[PDB]
Amino acid sequence: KLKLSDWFNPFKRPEVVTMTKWKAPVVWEGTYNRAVLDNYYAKQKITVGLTVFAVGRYIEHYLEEFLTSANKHFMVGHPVIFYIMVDDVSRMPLIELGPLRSFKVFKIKPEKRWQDISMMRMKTIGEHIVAHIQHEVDFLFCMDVDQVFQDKFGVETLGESVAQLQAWWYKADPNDFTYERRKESAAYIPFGEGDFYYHAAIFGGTPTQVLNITQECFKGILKDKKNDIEAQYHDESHLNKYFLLNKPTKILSPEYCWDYHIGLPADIKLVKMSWQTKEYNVVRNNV
Ligand SMILES: CC(=O)N[C@@H]1[C@@H](O)[C@H](O[C@@H]2O[C@H](CO)[C@H](O)[C@H](O)[C@H]2O)[C@@H](CO)O[C@H]1O
Ligand SMILES: O=c1ccn([C@@H]2O[C@H](COP(=O)(O)OP(=O)(O)O)[C@@H](O)[C@H]2O)c(=O)[nH]1
Ligand SMILES: [Mn+2]
Repeated sequence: KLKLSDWFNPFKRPEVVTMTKWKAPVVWEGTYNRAVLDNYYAKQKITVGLTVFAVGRYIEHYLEEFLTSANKHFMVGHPVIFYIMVDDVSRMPLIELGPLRSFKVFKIKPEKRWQDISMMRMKTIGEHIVAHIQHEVDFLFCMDVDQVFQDKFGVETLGESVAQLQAWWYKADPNDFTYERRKESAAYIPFGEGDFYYHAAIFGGTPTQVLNITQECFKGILKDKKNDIEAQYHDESHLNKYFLLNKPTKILSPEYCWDYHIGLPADIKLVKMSWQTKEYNVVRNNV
């Protein structure tokens, strides 16, 4: 029976938000005791999954760097399975993996609009969870491919439902959050509501929770299509609506998904993951 106090110490980072009003911890560098967690999870012999999509030129531009960095930094010391979804398997970079890492690749259909490529991930992830992921891992993370692991991204991030604080808005007020503001959309969040602005580049939890996260998000995506509307920030707008209704049991600080374009302020102690510079002119084929 793992207890929050066993591994989480908010007092180590007094200058930032370390606890939500619903008692969920916000994991910042310095507040976690990975050694305690590694031993605890090793004894339970857990396996962690990681899904990543790479469709079109996202493959040549980001897949190798992502996987290479994941192999080295993701859940080191524990069995891990990388689930790679690509539209063209012949372009799969196939790198050498280290101890406790293995993978499996799936060929998927490339949607015509990049917006749909991004949103369809929700439907696809759920299908795979039902078909096999639920039987293969204890925890699963779903990530964007356009980023790179920079340091240990370990078990301190595991939980029932895990959300990521977006690097640009972690200190902003709810009314400045770029939530979908049109009531016609299923992702609508009225001003005066909201806890944080979560980044869709990273989210996870147990297979059961992620299944519900992805299922609900895609239901909203399909609903909007029937009402001839598309969320301003697509799947991210829907993810934020979901996490508003179903609070995450754990939140990761921006240190786990940092945009170096902002620079490196005092609150960012040790970057575990960083954004890749945007290259839409090459990787995207439509507006
Ligand atoms: C203050 C400000 O406008 N900052 C923006 C960032 O928000 C922006 O990042 C994008 O943010 C949206 C949600 O608003 C979504 O998370 C996108 O995936 C993310 O890239 C950034 C562009 O990289 O520019 C800043 O100026
Ligand atoms: O043409 C596309 C559009 C999106 N994606 C995937 O969907 C994620 C979301 O897209 P993107 O990174 O372009 O979103 P941004 O973070 O820049 O908003 C990407 O990381 C990829 O994993 C992809 O493979 N091909
Ligand atoms: Mn991205």
